[PDB]
Amino acid sequence: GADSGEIILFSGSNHADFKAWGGDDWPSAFEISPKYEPMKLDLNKNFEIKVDYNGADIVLIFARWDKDIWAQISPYYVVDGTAVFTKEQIAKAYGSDDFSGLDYIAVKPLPSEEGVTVTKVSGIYTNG
Repeated sequence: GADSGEIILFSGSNHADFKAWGGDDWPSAFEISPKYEPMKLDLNKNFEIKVDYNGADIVLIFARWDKDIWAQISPYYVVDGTAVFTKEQIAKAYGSDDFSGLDYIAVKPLPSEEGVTVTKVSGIYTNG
């Protein structure tokens, strides 16, 4: 499997604060509702997603409401501020590698004092 990228999915500065569950909501530093917004990454291909962030530990979420799936994973690794999540890790947490009907993709901070800032989300095709 030969790689190609990156494909920029977000660039800018989004900050989210979050200190504990139980509350109003659990905000995202980046999120996409794929039935309503173009997803520039083909999830049927093999891929990984990279997130440049500063601050809180983060998780990546893929969710599908009607099947009650909430696949939540930590990065495989983080290096100099860039977290990487593989399609293998997301498929394992989701219970399938078939993301038809996906409703939600989000990068969320776990609890922290400072919150998280996300400055880039990208994809790399790692084959298909």
